[PDB]
Amino acid sequence: IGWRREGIKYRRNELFLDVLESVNLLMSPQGQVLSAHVSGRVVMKSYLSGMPECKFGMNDKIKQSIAIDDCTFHQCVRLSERSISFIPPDGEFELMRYRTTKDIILPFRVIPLVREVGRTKLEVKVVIKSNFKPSLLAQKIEVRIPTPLNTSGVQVICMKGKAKYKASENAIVWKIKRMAGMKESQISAEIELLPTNDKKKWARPPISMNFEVPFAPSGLKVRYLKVFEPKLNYSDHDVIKWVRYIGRSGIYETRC
Amino acid sequence: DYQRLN
Repeated sequence: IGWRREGIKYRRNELFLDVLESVNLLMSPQGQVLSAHVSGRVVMKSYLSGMPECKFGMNDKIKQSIAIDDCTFHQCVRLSERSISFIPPDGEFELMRYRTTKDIILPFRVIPLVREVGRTKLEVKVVIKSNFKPSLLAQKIEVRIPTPLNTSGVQVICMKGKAKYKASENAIVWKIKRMAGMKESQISAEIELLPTNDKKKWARPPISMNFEVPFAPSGLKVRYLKVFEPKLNYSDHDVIKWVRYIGRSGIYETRC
Repeated sequence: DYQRLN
C-alpha cells in the first residue's frame, strides 16, 4: 500500500468523519427553486492500529434515503447495498466527493418585500425563516440586501443581530451570530434615494445569504464506519468514532 | 460539532 505504512500503532484507536457540504440555491420572487444543488466531501481523520479494513455506510439506497447524482473516491476505496471499502491512509484524507440535486434541504427561506415610495424612498422588509430541527443552531448568518446606486442613505431596524449599510459595496449586510431551527426573523430598512435618470430603471439584484449549519443539506447521514483488523487484537467496537456535519452556503440567492 | 458515531 503506497498511502499507508505498516507498523502504525495507537493505544486509543480513534476516527473522525467530516461531512462538508456547500448548499447552493437560486430562488425566484414567487418561491420556485430555479436551481439547487449540494457539493459535498467526506474527510476522514483516523488514528487506527495496523492496516484496518473499513466499511463506510451512509443513507444511499437512492425514514432516510438520498440520491447521489455523481461522486469520486480516494484511491484506497475499492470501487464495488454496495458500499465503500478501504484501508485508509493515517491521519486526515478526503474519502469521497459528491453532488446532490434532489430533495435538498434549503436551510433558509428568504422572503423579501419592496415598496417604492414616489422617487424618494424604498421600503424594504426581509424575513428569514430557518427550516431545520429546532435543537440545531445555524451560525454565522449573513443576509445581504442590495441597494440602488442612487442611495443617499439607509435606515434599518432589526430586532435580532446587527446590520450595517455599506455604501462601498452598495448593500445592507445583516449579521446574526446564531439562530435556532424553525424560527423567524426580520429586518426593516428604509432606503433614501437621490434623483436619477428617470429612464433607466433599477435592476434589483438578488438578496443573498451566508450561513453555516450543523447538518448536511443533502440529507446525507453516516450510518456506520466499520473497522476490521484481522491481525491485531482490537475489534470494531474498541474504536472511538465521531462524525460532524458542516453545511455551508455556496451561492444562495433569492431573486426579489 | 463532533458526535459519537452510533
